[PDB]
Amino acid sequence: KLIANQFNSAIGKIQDSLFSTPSALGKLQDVVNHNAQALNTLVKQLSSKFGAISSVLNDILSRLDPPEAEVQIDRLITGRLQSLQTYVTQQLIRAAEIRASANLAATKMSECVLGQSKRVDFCGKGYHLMSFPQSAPHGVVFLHVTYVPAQEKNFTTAPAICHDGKAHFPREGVFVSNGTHWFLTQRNFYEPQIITTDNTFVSGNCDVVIGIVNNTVYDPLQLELDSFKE
Amino acid sequence: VSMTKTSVDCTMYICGDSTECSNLLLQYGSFCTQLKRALTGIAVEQDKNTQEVFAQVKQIYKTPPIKYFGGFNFSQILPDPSKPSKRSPIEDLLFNKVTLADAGFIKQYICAQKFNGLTVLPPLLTDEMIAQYTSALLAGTITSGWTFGAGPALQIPFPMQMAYRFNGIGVTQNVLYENQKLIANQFNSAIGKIQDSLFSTPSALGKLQDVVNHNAQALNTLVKQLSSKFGAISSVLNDILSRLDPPEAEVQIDRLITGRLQSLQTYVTQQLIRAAEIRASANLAATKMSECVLGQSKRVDFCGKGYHLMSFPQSAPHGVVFLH
Amino acid sequence: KCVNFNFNGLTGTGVLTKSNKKFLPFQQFGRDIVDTTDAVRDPQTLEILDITPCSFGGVSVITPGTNTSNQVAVLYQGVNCTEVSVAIHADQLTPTWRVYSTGSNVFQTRAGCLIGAEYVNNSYECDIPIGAGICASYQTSQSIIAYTMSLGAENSVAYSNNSIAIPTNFTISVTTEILP
Ligand SMILES: *[C@@H]1O[C@H](CO)[C@@H](O[C@@H]2O[C@H](CO)[C@@H](O[C@@H]3O[C@H](CO)[C@@H](O)[C@H](O)[C@@H]3O)[C@H](O)[C@H]2NC(C)=O)[C@H](O)[C@H]1NC(C)=O
Ligand SMILES: *[C@@H]1O[C@H](CO)[C@@H](O[C@@H]2O[C@H](CO)[C@@H](O[C@@H]3O[C@H](CO)[C@@H](O)[C@H](O)[C@@H]3O)[C@H](O)[C@H]2NC(C)=O)[C@H](O)[C@H]1NC(C)=O
Ligand SMILES: *[C@@H]1O[C@H](CO)[C@@H](O[C@@H]2O[C@H](CO)[C@@H](O[C@@H]3O[C@H](CO)[C@@H](O)[C@H](O)[C@@H]3O)[C@H](O)[C@H]2NC(C)=O)[C@H](O)[C@H]1NC(C)=O
Ligand SMILES: *[C@@H]1O[C@H](CO)[C@@H](O[C@@H]2O[C@H](CO)[C@@H](O[C@@H]3O[C@H](CO)[C@@H](O)[C@H](O)[C@@H]3O)[C@H](O)[C@H]2NC(C)=O)[C@H](O)[C@H]1NC(C)=O
Ligand SMILES: *[C@@H]1O[C@H](CO)[C@@H](O[C@@H]2O[C@H](CO)[C@@H](O)[C@H](O)[C@H]2NC(C)=O)[C@H](O)[C@H]1NC(C)=O
Ligand SMILES: *[C@@H]1O[C@H](CO)[C@@H](O)[C@H](O)[C@H]1NC(C)=O
Ligand SMILES: *[C@@H]1O[C@H](CO)[C@@H](O)[C@H](O)[C@H]1NC(C)=O
Ligand SMILES: *[C@@H]1O[C@H](CO)[C@@H](O)[C@H](O)[C@H]1NC(C)=O
Ligand SMILES: *[C@@H]1O[C@H](CO)[C@@H](O)[C@H](O)[C@H]1NC(C)=O
Repeated sequence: KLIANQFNSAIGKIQDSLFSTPSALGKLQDVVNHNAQALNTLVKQLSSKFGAISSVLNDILSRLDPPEAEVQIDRLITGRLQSLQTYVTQQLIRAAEIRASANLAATKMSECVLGQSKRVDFCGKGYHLMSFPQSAPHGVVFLHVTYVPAQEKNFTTAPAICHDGKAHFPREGVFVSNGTHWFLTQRNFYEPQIITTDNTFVSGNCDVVIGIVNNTVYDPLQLELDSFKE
Repeated sequence: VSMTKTSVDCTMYICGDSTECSNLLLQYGSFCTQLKRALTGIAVEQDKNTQEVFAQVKQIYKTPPIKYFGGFNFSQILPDPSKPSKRSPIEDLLFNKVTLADAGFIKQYICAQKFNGLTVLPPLLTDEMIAQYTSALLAGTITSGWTFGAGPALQIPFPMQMAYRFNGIGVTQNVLYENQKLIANQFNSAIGKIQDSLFSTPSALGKLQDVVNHNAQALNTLVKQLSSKFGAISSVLNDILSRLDPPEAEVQIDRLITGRLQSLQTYVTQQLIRAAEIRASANLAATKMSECVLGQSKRVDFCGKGYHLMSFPQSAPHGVVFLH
Repeated sequence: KCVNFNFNGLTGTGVLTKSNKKFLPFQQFGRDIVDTTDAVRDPQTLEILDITPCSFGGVSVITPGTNTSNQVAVLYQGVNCTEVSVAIHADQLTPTWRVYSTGSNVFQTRAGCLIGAEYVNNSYECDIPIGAGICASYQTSQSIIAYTMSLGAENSVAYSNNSIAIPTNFTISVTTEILP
């Protein structure tokens, strides 16, 4: 119930964050603005003279004899052709940038939406749980749902527990102490458990391991047998 | 990670201290404005790239005053407090090895340093700030493993961090604990070997020297182009105005304007292409920083040959060096 | 001084200084690696003079935004504030507009000379970037200030040989990534 409530709260906050902030979608608005600016610049270049007496071809043809009119027109042709060639080159560079972004978006969709990525900070901040796509003009928006640890407490730890001269290591977890008793807990969420022969494995004697501490590992089978046989 | 930032004033380059040439240049429209926007966009992109690669940590982490990490010696990785700028020995070596640029920043001040209207801009982050980000990343990794990357930093003894990294690759914890001294000795030896390899190999940093050399070549070529006539009687505008009456000066000046404008468009085009290549490299560096410094990557050969355990970033001029 | 010179038939604008170049009796003029004239022999007295171009650079305007305040700061990129101050007193700068340039509002940055902003020692997160670690912002009577930007808050880790921090709770977070 807590997780469902936190998820719903986070989604509502996302909607409010996008609505409230005018710059939230700047990445896509910049693409739109650059394409509009490129076309407006390309059109405005037609007004320039490029050294000609006039930017209007009909004025050149009406004012000069064919020879000079052809020279002035060729000059305007050079100017307009250079402007278009520049436009196309800039569009090729922008298209390459967009291609790289689109390839990243497709990778993000495959790794984050169609699976649970292990990659750090690839699918948002925190430990990745899941993601959801949303469409947008000229692009895609990903909502990355992650697990973020909170409210940590520090405990005393040890690499191993020594019982009858044997070194016990966690199978899946870390040994922690609250100051009086040693427990095994999972690393990403405090949940103390009794240290038993099912939770740990044994390798070697209690000498080589640096920082090994003395404690009792509770074997369940022996405890039952001492009741069974009496 | 980043490229030298430049800003070129179109009018001074093409028509320096020439009113008549500037008036003629005005007849070509927005071209000067488009080049100014292109170079500004490149400069902003280079600062974005540096921030994305290095400014990945919200807080500045510090190591404890007692630098005992289970026998693992990080003295060659962590900041050396006795030197100005607080760089680590390896970062200091990298700085001494590849800083062959003509300063690379304004510094409140080619023999002429391309003062033909070409201005090099300083990075937004100083070398000290980049070193500080690297130090924060190192302190976080050393003292908290990957918990630092995902959320708040959680302290863990270093040999237990190694034990969990061993479980990550697929080796049990007892292998590390039984061989902890051997592992620490091999780590310290490898770090010493890296310092010796970088010191003794001039070509080790070739990627960054090549980036610097390409930007120096582009600026040298752009300045060199001013000496060409492009069909004009003289490459110097003052000689054209002092020698010819306006009606002929306009022709000779127009020829020079065409040549210089073509030179600037060629320069800007190559800088845009190089900017795209550098942005791709910076994106890869940021990805590696997230995947391998803030976590333990499982991608084969992504961060070194062998089974990945961890990585440590080091700052370098215009780039990042990872020790995997 | 920055002057317009004409030595025989070579004209230009620049600063003439006493040279330290070992000209032979043969050479009359000097050029650098990019074929720009940088030294001349004075037709009279045969003094060798070096030519330094007159200082120039870009101009940046730092604006809090006109919906907040109309005060702006001006960065003179590429030059030492001593030369800008001298040019102001001599009325030599190409732009004809001026900034108040009162005491304490002229600050030397690596990027250039910043006029119209008060530098403070307290560090803040970067707002309007200037360069080389220096950013500007509009803060309190509000005025434009300059500062060395903060990178983040400090957080020492309580590292020890046998201390581990274990989360006891968690947050489910949703973040937004926007890609073209
Ligand atoms: C460290 O953790 C252990 C176990 O979680 C703590 O010991 C436990 O403390 C609780 C305190 O409420 C004990 O509960 C009490 O047990 C007695 C009978 O033993 C009962 O009469 C009381 O009404 C209450 O239920 C619990 O038994 C005890 N368990 C053991 C094995 O000692 C310990 O106090 C913790 N220490 C610190 C410093 O946090
Ligand atoms: C961590 O590693 C560094 C080196 O990577 C250790 O510092 C090094 O300590 C040795 C100790 O002998 C220094 O040796 C010196 O050699 C010169 C002759 O070459 C001699 O004149 C000196 O009296 C000294 O014997 C070595 O220079 C020094 N290196 C550096 C860069 O400081 C450091 O002690 C190691 N930390 C631990 C805790 O072991
Ligand atoms: C696994 O490989 C490591 C090396 O990668 C072995 O450790 C190495 O063991 C040799 C001895 O077999 C050591 O050589 C000795 O070094 C001492 C140094 O004082 C020297 O006095 C001796 O004469 C001899 O040269 C070597 O230093 C040591 N290397 C390290 C880094 O500790 C290890 O024994 C191998 N284990 C197995 C089970 O094969
Ligand atoms: C772990 O953290 C979560 C929060 O992220 C804790 O749940 C939160 O507990 C507080 C009470 O300590 C709740 O505040 C209360 O909300 C009710 C709503 O009607 C209000 O009437 C109360 O006056 C008070 O404000 C909070 O709502 C609740 N959050 C959620 C999402 O349920 C949780 O208890 C923590 N668990 C541990 C073991 O620390
Ligand atoms: C764990 O218990 C063992 C005993 O089972 C301790 O070993 C003894 O250590 C003392 C010194 O501390 C020696 O004088 C004894 O001779 C040792 N006896 C044996 C049988 O080894 C061991 O020191 C304990 N460890 C800790 C950390 O308390
Ligand atoms: C960690 O250790 C003890 C509590 O066990 C305390 O002195 C210290 O302040 C704790 N620090 C943090 C950050 O929990
Ligand atoms: C800037 O001018 C001051 C004026 O005294 C001088 O001391 C300083 O060295 C100059 N810096 C540079 C880089 O020219
Ligand atoms: C003549 O030439 C010499 C050397 O060039 C110079 O010192 C002297 O002043 C000149 N006399 C004039 C210009 O009357
Ligand atoms: C960790 O153990 C070493 C053993 O030499 C000791 O010097 C160091 O002080 C210990 N760390 C702490 C925080 O006590």
